[PDB]
Parts: sequence; C-alpha cells; structure tokens
Amino acid sequence: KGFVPMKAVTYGLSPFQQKIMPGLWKDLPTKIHHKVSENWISATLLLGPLVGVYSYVQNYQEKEKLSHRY
Amino acid sequence: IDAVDASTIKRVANRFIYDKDIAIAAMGPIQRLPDYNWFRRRTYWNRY
Repeated sequence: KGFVPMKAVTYGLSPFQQKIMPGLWKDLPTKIHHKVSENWISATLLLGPLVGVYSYVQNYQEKEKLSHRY
Repeated sequence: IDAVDASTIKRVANRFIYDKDIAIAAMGPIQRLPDYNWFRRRTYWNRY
C-alpha cells in the first residue's frame, strides 16, 4: 500500500540557522523572463480568440447603427 | 554529588535541554523514524 524499499543518504540543517525571508526578492528580473518565454503560447491561446471576437461584434454593431440613421 | 537535589536537576535541565537544538544520526530501515521538526518541537511541552 505504501512501501518502496529504498537506499539514499540525506543531510539537513536546523530552521534557526538559515535566512527565512530574503529568498523572495532575489533575482526577480530573471524569474520574470523565465515564466513569460515559456508560457506565451498558452496565453495566445486564451486571449487570442477573445480579442478577435470582441473586434468582430463592435464592427458589426457600428455598421447596422449607421445604416438605420436618416 | 549529594549537593545535586531536585531543584538542581530542573535548573541544569532548563539550561541544556529545554527548547534547544539537537543533532541526529540514523542508519538502516529508518523510513518510519520521525523527522527533524517532529523532534525539535518536542523539546518543550505546550501543556503546562
């Protein structure tokens, strides 16, 4: 149910020997470039068909509004 | 030796044992031995 026989060596430090907070604002320019050069075909597939449909509706409704005016 | 009574035991225990860091070394079939945060937490009693 939960047993896999194994062989490894692990080392570990204490919580009160390390710096807890400063590893968040570490290299935020490098962190941002990694996320957007790897997830730019998943947002071109999420926002793409929505920006292109909203452009069609606003153009359709601006040509039947100027055709009813006398 | 006989100048170590019950009050001397508690004062040296509070200096060396109570809420202090530990060191562990283990070997063998030790997948069911608890981890470091389990051991470090039990150096004090949140009940008294």
